[PDB]
Amino acid sequence: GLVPRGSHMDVEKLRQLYAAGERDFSIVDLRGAVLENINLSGAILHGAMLDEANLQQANLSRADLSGATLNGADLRGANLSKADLSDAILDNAILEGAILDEAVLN
Repeated sequence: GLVPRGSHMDVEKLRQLYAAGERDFSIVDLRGAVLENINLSGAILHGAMLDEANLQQANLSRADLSGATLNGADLRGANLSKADLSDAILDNAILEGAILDEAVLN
């Protein structure tokens, strides 16, 4: 039931924790992760590392991604509506087809 930190998180473990009701995935390492199609809506991902992740068609609606790094992440068709992108690094992420409506920016 603990959220693994300080190592690359297993996506299967992420999915199980999320399904168990866990929402706090602050500071997790999901770099290069295959997260295609995943529902992480409402997930706290503050300061998390998602650089280069496959987030194609991911549901990240209302996710707290404040201070998260998403360099080069593949967010094609991803739902970022009402997500918090305060302080996030979206440098070079692909957003074609992504829903940015009401996402929070600075």
